[PDB]
Amino acid sequence: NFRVYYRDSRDPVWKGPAKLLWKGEGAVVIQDNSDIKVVPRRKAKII
Amino acid sequence: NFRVYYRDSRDPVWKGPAKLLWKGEGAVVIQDNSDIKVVPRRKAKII
Amino acid sequence: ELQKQITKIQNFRVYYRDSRDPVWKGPAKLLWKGEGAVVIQDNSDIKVVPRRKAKIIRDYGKQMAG
Amino acid sequence: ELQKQITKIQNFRVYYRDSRDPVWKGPAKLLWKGEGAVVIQDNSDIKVVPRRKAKIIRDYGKQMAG
Amino acid sequence: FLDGIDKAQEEHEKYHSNWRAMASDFNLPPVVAKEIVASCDKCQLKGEAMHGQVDCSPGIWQLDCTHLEGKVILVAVHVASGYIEAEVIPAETGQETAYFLLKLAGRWPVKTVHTDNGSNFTSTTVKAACWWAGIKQEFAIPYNPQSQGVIESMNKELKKIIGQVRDQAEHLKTAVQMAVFIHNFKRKGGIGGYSAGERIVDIIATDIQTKELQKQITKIQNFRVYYRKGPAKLLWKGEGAVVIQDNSDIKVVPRRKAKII
Amino acid sequence: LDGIDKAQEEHEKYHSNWRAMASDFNLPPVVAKEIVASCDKCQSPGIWQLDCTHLEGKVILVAVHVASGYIEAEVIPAETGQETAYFLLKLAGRWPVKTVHTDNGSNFTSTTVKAACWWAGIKQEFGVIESMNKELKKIIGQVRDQAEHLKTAVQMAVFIHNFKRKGGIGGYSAGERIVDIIATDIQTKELQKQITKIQNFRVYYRWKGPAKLLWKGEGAVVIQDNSDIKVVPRRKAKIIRD
Amino acid sequence: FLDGIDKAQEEHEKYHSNWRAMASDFNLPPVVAKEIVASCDKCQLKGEAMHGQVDCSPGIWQLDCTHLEGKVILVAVHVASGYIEAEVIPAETGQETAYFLLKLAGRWPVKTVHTDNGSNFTSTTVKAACWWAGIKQEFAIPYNPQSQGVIESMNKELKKIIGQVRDQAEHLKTAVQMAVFIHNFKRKGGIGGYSAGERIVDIIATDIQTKELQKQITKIQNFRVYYRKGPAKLLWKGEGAVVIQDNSDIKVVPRRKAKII
Amino acid sequence: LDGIDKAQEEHEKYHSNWRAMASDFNLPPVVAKEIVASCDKCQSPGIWQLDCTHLEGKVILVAVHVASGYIEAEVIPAETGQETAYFLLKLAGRWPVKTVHTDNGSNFTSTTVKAACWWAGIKQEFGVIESMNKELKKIIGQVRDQAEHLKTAVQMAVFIHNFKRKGGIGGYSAGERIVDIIATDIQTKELQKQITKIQNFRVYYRWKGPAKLLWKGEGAVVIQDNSDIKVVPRRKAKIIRD
DNA sequence: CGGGAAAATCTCTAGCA
DNA sequence: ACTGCTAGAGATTTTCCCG
DNA sequence: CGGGAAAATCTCTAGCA
DNA sequence: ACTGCTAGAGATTTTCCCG
Ligand SMILES: C[C@@H]1CCO[C@H]2Cn3cc(C(=O)NCc4ccc(F)cc4F)c(=O)c(O)c3C(=O)N12
Ligand SMILES: C[C@@H]1CCO[C@H]2Cn3cc(C(=O)NCc4ccc(F)cc4F)c(=O)c(O)c3C(=O)N12
Ligand SMILES: [Mg+2]
Ligand SMILES: [Mg+2]
Ligand SMILES: [Mg+2]
Ligand SMILES: [Mg+2]
Ligand SMILES: [Zn+2]
Ligand SMILES: [Zn+2]
Repeated sequence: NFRVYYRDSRDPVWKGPAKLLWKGEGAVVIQDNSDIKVVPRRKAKII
Repeated sequence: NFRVYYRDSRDPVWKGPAKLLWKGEGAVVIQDNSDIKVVPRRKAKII
Repeated sequence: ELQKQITKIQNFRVYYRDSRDPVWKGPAKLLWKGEGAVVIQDNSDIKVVPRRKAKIIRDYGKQMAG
Repeated sequence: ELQKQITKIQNFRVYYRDSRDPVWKGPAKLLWKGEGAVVIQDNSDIKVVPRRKAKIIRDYGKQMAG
Repeated sequence: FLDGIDKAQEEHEKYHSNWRAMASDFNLPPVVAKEIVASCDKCQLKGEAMHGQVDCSPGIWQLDCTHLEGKVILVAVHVASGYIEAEVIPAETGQETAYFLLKLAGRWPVKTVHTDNGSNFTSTTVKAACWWAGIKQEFAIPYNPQSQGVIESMNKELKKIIGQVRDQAEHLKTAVQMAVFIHNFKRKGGIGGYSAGERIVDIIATDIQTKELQKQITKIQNFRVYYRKGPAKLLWKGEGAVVIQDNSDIKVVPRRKAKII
Repeated sequence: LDGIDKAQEEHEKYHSNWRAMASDFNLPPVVAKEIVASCDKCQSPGIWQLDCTHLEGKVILVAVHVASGYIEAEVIPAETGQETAYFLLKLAGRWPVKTVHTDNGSNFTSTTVKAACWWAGIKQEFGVIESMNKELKKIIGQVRDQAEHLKTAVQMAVFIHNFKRKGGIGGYSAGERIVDIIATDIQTKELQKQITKIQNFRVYYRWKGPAKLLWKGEGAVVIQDNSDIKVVPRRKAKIIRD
Repeated sequence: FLDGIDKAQEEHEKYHSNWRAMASDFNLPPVVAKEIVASCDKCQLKGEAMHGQVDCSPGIWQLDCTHLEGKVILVAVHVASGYIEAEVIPAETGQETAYFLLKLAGRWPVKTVHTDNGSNFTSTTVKAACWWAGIKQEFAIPYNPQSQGVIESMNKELKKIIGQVRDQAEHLKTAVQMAVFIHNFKRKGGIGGYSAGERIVDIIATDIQTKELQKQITKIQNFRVYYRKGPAKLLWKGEGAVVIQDNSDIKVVPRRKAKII
Repeated sequence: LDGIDKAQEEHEKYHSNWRAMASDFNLPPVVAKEIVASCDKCQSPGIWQLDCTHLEGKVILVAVHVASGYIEAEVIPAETGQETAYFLLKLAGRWPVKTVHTDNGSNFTSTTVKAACWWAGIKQEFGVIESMNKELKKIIGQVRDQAEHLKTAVQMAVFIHNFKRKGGIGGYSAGERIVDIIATDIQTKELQKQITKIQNFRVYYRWKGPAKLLWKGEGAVVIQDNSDIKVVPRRKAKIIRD
């Protein structure tokens, strides 16, 4: 599995860790507390 | 001589042409209507 | 018949990018075109490129210039 | 006397930049230090560099590491 | 490193020293210190330094609203060519965005529209407009203007041209149409030295012609290729290399260890 | 290069145009153009007709690209010079309009429209448009129930005419035809630009008298001397500008 | 090109076509079209794509005010080392900026301060503070934060650390001092793998030591060099090259065509 | 390498420290440290004293770096634990403070101060500070007329003491001395780190028994075997980690 | 001299607001 | 006459270590 | 094959707000 | 499951043109 920490939407506070559902080129799809979110890779760190 | 067109201070409108008084690395000193101004080279075009 | 169509399709120029390179490569020669993939030859190198990363044209200026 | 002082001054490391390069060069050897200019040797190349573009130190870690 | 590690984590819990600091202060291998950092939730504060790339298929247009002199300008750009269409609208509403989109779809082959999540672009009216015109709707990740880098850059270029010619028109709408004219036909550059209008004509005509030519080629050239497998469909051959599509997987294989039947 | 004589023979036998000779015989377009222009026995894309129609008490201003059948139409609030000038500036921004054909109406002879034409470089000249108004009205009557407002129905009709209705020899839509025609016009303008660039050069080969320069290739130079085309090596000829 | 030029300028006056557009449309050399563009005042809308470089002399500090949780934080950074000093202040005033500056000058050898044109930094009180402490004042070009790239970047780093440790302190001032501690001594990196505190100590000690060593060398090594000229003062010799200073102009010349007397 | 025997002889004759042997004989600091530690007959920078003084009805909290004479002082609103903890956290952020010496006062034994010391890793222990309070008071009386408020005069006095007053053997200011002392401490810590890193390695050379590793050079390996230092080629020895 | 693993250098980004 | 920078993430290249 | 001049490619920036 | 880009200024490299 992977840990994803991310910045979602105009909120400077980094959140996580979220479960990595999908990694594309440019963006990732994650699940954090049952809330699926789409985050650009500029705004996420996958560990 | 040189023609200088420049953006001075938070004003999006480009002005000029101004007389080039001094060219340094990073900034230029110009005279426009007897008003000496210091402008970064990022905000000026010397012709 | 087939050879004329093939050379006609190879007359087209392809501009493209790689997945992690924002710069656009020079005009590569078009070999095959699909719905989602394009097959090109760039400097004696055959590359498959997704359709969303390829700009295909003719360049009329060169087709007139010979 | 003079030779000891000279080798001591050449033990110092110089980090510097060129007028149009934002990247910092590797540790060059210090040859002479002035008020506004520093003279360095970088890869068998003697360069004069303005004082405002030079960070001079020793790097204690290497002076202990030999 | 059991003692060194434990003293490191205690230091990190208080100060959150980076991996270099703990490695130096506690004689740890870089992997261990980086493990201590990576296992700290509060130290995960930066994403990878990269930029994605937006779709440039011949059918995608990017739409956005911009604002100038208190008015709203609806702007669309053909991503592949940079050809633009703009119009001043009295209000950012789904009705008039849908009308603009209907006009655009009636003038050019619009397959896909890519917009931010402004209420006008997410409106029910625009959804109905796209459905009738057969246009697929794509919405950027919210508050990520980079996903619209093309149209956002065109907003800058359009405003730039409007300022240049703003004094030859009394009204802003006339200046916007003048700027659209100048961009599409009086500015040459890019991948073919074309104007935007010339480039979009070339792109669309080339798409049509290549579709027809490849249709004829596939009608004539019908072969199956065995390499290394199954009867992969033949795509292209020559120059000692063969391009095949095996189970919707296009791959390039050399002429050796491959037979065309 | 090698096919110039074959192209000359084919043109003499069949009166072929330069495009056919260039495509079949692998020749640069300039050489084929010279061949086709060398015989005296062998001797539109920017034209639009603009008119206003009336429907349901509203004014619909229609533009037709004559060569292709492509239609640009929108409901306008009134039949005045200002709206006509705005529409024509829009069209000139979208497509390469060089000449507009109109019916000498009040909105078409206004000073605003003339100023717009002068700004966009459009030439004003005062039966296709009538038949196409009829066709657009037919499509509008077909798709009127799908919209509340007349303008939306008009744009649906424009979309349908340009892309969903196909006909002619090749069974193409209006949009395809206009794209092809504009591409051909672009090709013609590029060829003209290159011909203009090269026609100011003279070549001295083997020295013989000046000859018209046709092509400056990587391995040869194509020239026209005494109404005849000869291929000479680059190192055997000198090219000067007059 | 007299006809071609004139038709080009008439086109440019109306549309402001770029040099490529006029060159293609009017068969002009690139120089002529670029001349038409460059001679148009309204087309001069962009500056050169470059970035300057800020002074990094051992004595320069960059000061700025930042804002966090409704409070004011005065921040100073030693540019050469990245070592920082920060303090929460109740108001952006010249009085307390001058007090902060007096403390800093009393703790470290501050030769020059570089600030933006905020009223606190341009205040008469700060000018008097600098004059008594012998500190030269440098002010950025107004509304050019890039001239303060170092301190502005440090503002980001300091706020970043404050967020990390904000929960171990009740008050913001304690968190700011904790963040200053962490930055100066618990983060290693940069040109020597140093912490900021270690780096500033190295920089200052190295400056002192090099000054003393070069003073002794110049006291001992007193020579005049003739090359190619006048009696240029000798600076350094060896490895087949000689470094000299002729009339306050330091230049490097080879050992050949040079004599040391 | 070649100078190890000379360094051993010099150390035996003159009881020199490792710094002198390393500097004079061009040896790595670890080898000189081993030489100086090999003889039994041859056998501060982070210490600060903190105290409060009273002046004009205001509390001045003074910090003195014992080794150098460097002074950090500021007027504080009250002699409580909170202000002392804030000042000490400030100092720990500015300079590498490891131990603080105090007078067992109420503000120094407070839980806030102990918590600050625990956070910053400062060790608390309960005549230099008295004399330096006297000197600071003298400078304050010298420069009091130059300021309206006592805090500004105190900071002027701190500046003057640290940088304008010079003395001692070398005639250096307090700031120069503290910078030099901290640089020496940094050197010592780096040497200790490298010694700790290398002391876990054993070398088998020419095979002979394990030997302590001292230096791993580009052209040689320096080892210590049977209380004696020998230089062996890298290709003639194998280094393993135990 | 040859690969593999770790170290070092390099490339690029957000935020400073 | 003055001037983008910093430090972390991920990629790619050097160096070194045993054969 | 050798330099010089022009063309082409490359590097980097602000603004989109 | 999605994604920075564009075009102009200045620098540096290729190509070509006559010897
Ligand atoms: C009222 C004083 C006097 C004059 O001007 C204002 C406005 N200002 C604006 C920024 C700012 O825009 N930072 C973002 C940023 C952008 C680019 C970059 F390279 C570095 C950067 F930090 C500041 O940081 C700042 O301190 C001020 C300030 O103090 N003042
Ligand atoms: C209310 C809708 C819905 C949701 O979000 C807001 C806010 N927003 C913000 C920007 C903006 O920040 N542009 C500057 C920029 C920065 C970086 C980059 F790569 C490209 C850029 F254009 C827009 O352009 C924009 O259209 C919107 C918008 O429409 N909306
Ligand atoms: Mg928007
Ligand atoms: Mg936008
Ligand atoms: Mg500020
Ligand atoms: Mg700031
Ligand atoms: Zn942490
Ligand atoms: Zn212009």
